[PDB]
Amino acid sequence: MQNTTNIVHVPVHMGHTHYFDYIDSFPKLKEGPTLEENHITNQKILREQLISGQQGLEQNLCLRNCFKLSQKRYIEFCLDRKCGGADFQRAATILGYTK
Amino acid sequence: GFGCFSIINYLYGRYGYIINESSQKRAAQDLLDNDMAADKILFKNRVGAPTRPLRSLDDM
Amino acid sequence: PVKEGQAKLWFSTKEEADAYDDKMISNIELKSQDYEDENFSPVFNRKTQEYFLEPSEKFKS
Amino acid sequence: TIFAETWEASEYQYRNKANLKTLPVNHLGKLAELKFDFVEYKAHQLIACHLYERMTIHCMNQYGLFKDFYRPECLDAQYYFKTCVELNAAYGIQKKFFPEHFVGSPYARPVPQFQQLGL
Ligand SMILES: CCCCCCCCCCCCCCCCCC(=O)OC[C@H](COP(=O)([O-])OCC(O)COP(=O)([O-])OC[C@@H](COC(=O)CCCCCCCCCCCCCCCCC)OC(=O)CCCCCCCCCCCCCCCCC)OC(=O)CCCCCCCCCCCCCCCCC
Repeated sequence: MQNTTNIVHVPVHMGHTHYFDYIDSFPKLKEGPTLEENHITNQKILREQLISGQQGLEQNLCLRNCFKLSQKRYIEFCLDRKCGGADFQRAATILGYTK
Repeated sequence: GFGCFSIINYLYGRYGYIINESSQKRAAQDLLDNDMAADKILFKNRVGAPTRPLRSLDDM
Repeated sequence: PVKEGQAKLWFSTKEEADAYDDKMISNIELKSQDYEDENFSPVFNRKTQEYFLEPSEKFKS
Repeated sequence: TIFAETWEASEYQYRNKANLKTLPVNHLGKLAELKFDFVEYKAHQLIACHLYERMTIHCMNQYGLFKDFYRPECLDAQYYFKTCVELNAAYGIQKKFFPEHFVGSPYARPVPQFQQLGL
């Protein structure tokens, strides 16, 4: 089989230029906001999180660190030992892991 | 001369609608009045293309 | 008016047949070569007979 | 059987084998090499292998089959028509009984069910 053989799952368009072979465009490629427009957007999110989203943060960080453990029995031990005796399903609802 | 020409080019950019905004609104509705007048009297084939503009003097 | 011939249509009722003729007639665009006609076309005049590719007599012989 | 005028070129390329042939569309440039006058509609030129068939009929109507049909424009039309219907018959059977050989088939490289991942 040809050594330079690839299978691509998204559409691409090749250039019809002599001596060159490349992908000149992608079909239906939409340009989002610029790097500066995204920056201003993120600054507004980070500003509100800095001003109004810092109270009660130490408790939520402990719940998040406990839920990164491998086994569930270690998560329950982490919640009981480090998070002041929190409930598994109650902390999972706070973090947003409950359906 | 370069300064005067570049200045009057700016004043006609910033200003200008003081004297030319009427002739643009006039040509704006005129551009639409003759367009609507064209659709009334013009031969359109089964696709929306005026393939007979030289049918008569009013069509041209 | 519609002329009848050996090649017939494929509709059960006459209303379906007359509806097919009305659809085909409403798409006809006359292209005449004579001046003083409402449908006049010196160039781009359409033919009114369809060509059919058939094996000729030299073909089959 | 292809039920359209156009087909994806990649759907007739092999995924697990070297690609040494393609299934190209009709060569419309050969239609302009006929010296005589003939009537051809654009509605018949895209369906596979049929343009070469109509070119052969036009050449066998203008000329015969003896000492006049033997010109480069007419012999290439007959050769292309015979070769086209042979390749399409082989690709058609391979598409019917070996669909997993081609790019785009979900069985060329099957994606496993989630029950096989052990999660
Ligand atoms: C470098 C500078 C120096 C050199 C200069 C050289 C200039 C030459 C370059 C060409 C310029 C570009 C303009 C080309 C226009 C196309 C003309 C054309 O092909 O004919 C079709 C044209 C339309 O055919 P039709 O029969 O009406 O179609 C009926 C169908 O039902 C139609 O329905 P359908 O369903 O069958 O659809 C068919 C389909 C077919 O589609 C196509 O095939 C495509 C056609 C291409 C045109 C599409 C783009 C149109 C853009 C519009 C803007 C053009 C403005 C003009 C640009 C000039 C630039 C300065 O659609 C069309 O038919 C297209 C409509 C074509 C209309 C053309 C617009 C009219 C021009 C307006 C100005 C008239 C000036 C004439 C002055 C002559 C003075 C002698 O035929 C005619 O116009 C006949 C001529 C007029 C009759 C009066 C008798 C005059 C006899 C004059 C004889 C002398 C000739 C000149 C000799 C010069 C040396 C002395």
